[PDB]
Amino acid sequence: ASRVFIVGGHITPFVGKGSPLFIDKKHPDFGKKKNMTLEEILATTVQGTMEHSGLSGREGIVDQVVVGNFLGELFSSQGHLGPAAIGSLTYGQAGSKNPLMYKPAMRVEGAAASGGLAVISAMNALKSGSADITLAVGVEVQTTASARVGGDYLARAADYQRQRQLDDFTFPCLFAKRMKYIAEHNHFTMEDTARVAAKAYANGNKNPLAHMHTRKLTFEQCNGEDPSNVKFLGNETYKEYLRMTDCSQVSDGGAGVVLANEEGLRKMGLSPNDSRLVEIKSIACAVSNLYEDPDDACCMFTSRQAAQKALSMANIKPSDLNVAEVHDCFTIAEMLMYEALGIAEYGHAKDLIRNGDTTLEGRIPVNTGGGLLSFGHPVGATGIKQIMEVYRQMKGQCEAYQMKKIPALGATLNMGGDDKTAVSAVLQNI
Amino acid sequence: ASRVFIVGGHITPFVGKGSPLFIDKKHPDFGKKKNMTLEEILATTVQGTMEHSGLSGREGIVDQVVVGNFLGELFSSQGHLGPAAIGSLTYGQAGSKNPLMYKPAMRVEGAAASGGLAVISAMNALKSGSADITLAVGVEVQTTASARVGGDYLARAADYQRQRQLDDFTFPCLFAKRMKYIAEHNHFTMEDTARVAAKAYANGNKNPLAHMHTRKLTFEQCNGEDPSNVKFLGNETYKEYLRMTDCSQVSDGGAGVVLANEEGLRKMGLSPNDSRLVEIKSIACAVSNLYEDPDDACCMFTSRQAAQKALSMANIKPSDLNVAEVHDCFTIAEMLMYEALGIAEYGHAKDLIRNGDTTLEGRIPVNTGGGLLSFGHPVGATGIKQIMEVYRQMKGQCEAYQMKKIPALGATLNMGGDDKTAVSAVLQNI
Ligand SMILES: CC(=O)CC(=O)SCCNC(=O)CCNC(=O)[C@H](O)C(C)(C)COP(=O)(O)OP(=O)(O)OC[C@H]1O[C@@H](n2cnc3c(N)ncnc32)[C@H](O)[C@@H]1OP(=O)(O)O
Ligand SMILES: CC(=O)CC(=O)SCCNC(=O)CCNC(=O)[C@H](O)C(C)(C)COP(=O)(O)OP(=O)(O)OC[C@H]1O[C@@H](n2cnc3c(N)ncnc32)[C@H](O)[C@@H]1OP(=O)(O)O
Repeated sequence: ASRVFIVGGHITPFVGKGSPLFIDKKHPDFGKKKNMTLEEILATTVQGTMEHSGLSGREGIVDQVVVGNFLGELFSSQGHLGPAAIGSLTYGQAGSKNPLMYKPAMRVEGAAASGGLAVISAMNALKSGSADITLAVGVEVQTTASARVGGDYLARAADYQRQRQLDDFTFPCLFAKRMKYIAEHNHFTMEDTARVAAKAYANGNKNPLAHMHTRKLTFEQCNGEDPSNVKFLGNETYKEYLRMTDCSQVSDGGAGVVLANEEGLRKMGLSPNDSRLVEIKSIACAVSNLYEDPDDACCMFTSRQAAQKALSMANIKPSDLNVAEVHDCFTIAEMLMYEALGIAEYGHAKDLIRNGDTTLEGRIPVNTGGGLLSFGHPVGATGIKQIMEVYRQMKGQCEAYQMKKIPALGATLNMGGDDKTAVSAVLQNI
Repeated sequence: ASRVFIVGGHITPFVGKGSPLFIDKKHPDFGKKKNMTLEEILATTVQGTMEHSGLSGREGIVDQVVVGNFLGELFSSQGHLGPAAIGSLTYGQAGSKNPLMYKPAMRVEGAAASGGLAVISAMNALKSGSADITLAVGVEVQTTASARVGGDYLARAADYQRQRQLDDFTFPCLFAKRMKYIAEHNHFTMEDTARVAAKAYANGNKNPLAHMHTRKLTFEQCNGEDPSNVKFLGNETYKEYLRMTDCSQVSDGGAGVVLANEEGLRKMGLSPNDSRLVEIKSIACAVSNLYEDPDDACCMFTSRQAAQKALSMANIKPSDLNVAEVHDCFTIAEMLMYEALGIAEYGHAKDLIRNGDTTLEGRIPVNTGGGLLSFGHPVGATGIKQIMEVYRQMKGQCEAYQMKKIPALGATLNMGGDDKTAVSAVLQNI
């Protein structure tokens, strides 16, 4: 087994409605300057990743590139992101010399798990001998359509034939449906989900890259007492179980990471104990059946399978973790992710949230920079953002949201669709 | 280096307008039954692949699944094909036991090179120790939109912002644009491309899986002598250089392959010298810049890079090949692929086609079952179909289009976009 190391990476600001970085009718530059395109975000991500990893001027030592992206063919009319990434180093300098020419590249997809699947592909390439240094980048632009057209696009992650009819906001409806069953079993409550949102927004207020950085929300606002916090679904069966503040943001952004094996480190002139490295101890993927849903909506079975495989392969227990990043696409999902990861037992996520165990001051901080709720959710980027967030904490780089006790062990859990794809990784600080 | 073996596979009939298998006004079942959906095609492909590979009843020994698909999100409103593949063994049998539950799965994409990229991802998993048996499947449904809407969807493979404006049929226009430069340099002629189509259709007439199986074309109906073979492009600059018979078909279908390492063969009860096997000696991927095109339209630089890497890794020369499958998305591309692969020198593909060298009776038969022109082109399936076509000839399984001499060595060359992604493999018979 060849060891795999994160050498460095980059996360863009995540932007959309409500960010002062987003150009809309309220913005000074409206009509004069535009928001970044998918191509521009990909170029900023690739370049920033190479720069932060020490590869500027020697990008030719990267052996291959993997791009995670979910819906570029719909939001930007652009597939084939492999060769877009090959062109990203020199984007806008037509005819410049391009050290990535002719290298392997491809795009991987598994809905919001696309970024995590990109890291898996990159790692297989490292362990198979076909690469010693790999670039994995995840990007998404979703702000180019209305929220309602965007909802139909996102519904590509569901069993579209079977489930699109639930609601124009198909995904929010699928999680409202879970939350209804959850509330009926008293597994946890809408108050508890309001506590998740309060935590996410307080964390994002410490994070200048966060979509909702400037938005301050109290527990009371998240719990439905602000009348701007609407129960917005059309489906009358499920609409009482999802507020706006329960939902991840519609964001644009990118995240990238450079991965290396022991031979890659040697080429870069680095030792395996270099203080800039994090080891990926394990990574695992589990996928369930798109066409059939388990009866027990209180459990994310697929996410749990992936987390168990990863922790087992790394030979650690959930109680060994010092930090985690989980797929909080709704407040509802974070709670379930506590239990999928195993930092709470089944029915005890509510204990963790009521006691502050996952806050920055808690014994197991989760989603320290705002998660999908506040940091934002450019779908393809998210799995790589999670990895880089853990890396940033382990390297002391998080500024106002830096954990005081540098974490030795971390985990990520990245989910696609209604718990149909899951990717989980265990990271160990060097 | 772990060796990789093709254990078996399956190709569906490829269907669309002009096939008696396509349900349209001419078909007995018109109005009563519908053409297969993407889900149904994926289920038929996964089940057929398992069946032909000897895995029926033991599908649990498959460690992972990779799906090639380009445009399901547009043509079928469905992404996230990983969990669709997990549900494909038991499709339509709700509640049945599913030995693939929780295995890794993902979708990979690189336009028409998606099927080839799927094979590469599967092979990296086999060589990395995370898998011993893998399933790679490629599927596409494009008959759900008109050929013109479909053209806009296919333009996702181009630099959409830069190139969509050429023509509604963006890809046919990019290849017409090549052909104009090609014709001006006398590199080869429209007569030569007509000879490619005559070959493809005669091959497809021997192949019951072919989209154009029942369509017989004389050379005169390929060479523009028949005015009903229309020059259909809107762009006046390029419209003279492309006839309908020059174009790959808009098809629906699937192809699958089971791949194994030495450990996988052991699990299956097979020896590495078993007569059902074909070794994949090498596979390689090269990707160029989406945003910039080379000046020399007479050369497919990216395709040539991938073929050279694969031949070199296998330690063979082009003159050692007994059979090949190349990416004939237009008659124009087949000609250029002869020279990318190296079975002709630059400017000499025309010699091969004028002398019959790539016919079934020739010294190096290419696209023996009709290629993308007659077999058809469900884009995600194509890379895997190519592999399976070489396999089928090596195993004597091609019936009316079986070669005169069993091939010992074969190659494939699969391309995405306008020579932006290329995947090439070398196969050796056992
Ligand atoms: C599935 C996995 O794998 C895990 C995942 O990743 S799932 C992916 C999760 N992501 C998503 O689904 C995106 C979720 N988030 C969202 O869609 C948005 O954040 C929202 C939650 C939709 C945000 O809303 P917004 O940005 O303010 O946009 P907006 O245009 O106002 O849309 C809200 C809708 O609610 C209603 N609404 C909003 N404000 C309202 C008010 N004050 N009064 C009444 N109704 C209101 C409206 O009907 C509106 O749509 P219409 O104008 O078409 O009616
Ligand atoms: C992107 C990647 O990476 C993938 C690749 O490998 S590259 C992409 C390769 N694939 C393609 O580009 C698809 C190419 N093929 C096609 O679009 C179609 O097969 C084809 C247009 C060549 C033939 O299509 P068809 O469906 O048999 O005929 P039909 O669909 O009835 O009409 C096709 C068009 O031909 C023309 N046509 C047909 N009959 C005609 C007639 N009697 N008179 C004039 N024009 C006629 C029309 O222009 C028609 O389109 P519109 O009606 O929209 O104007």
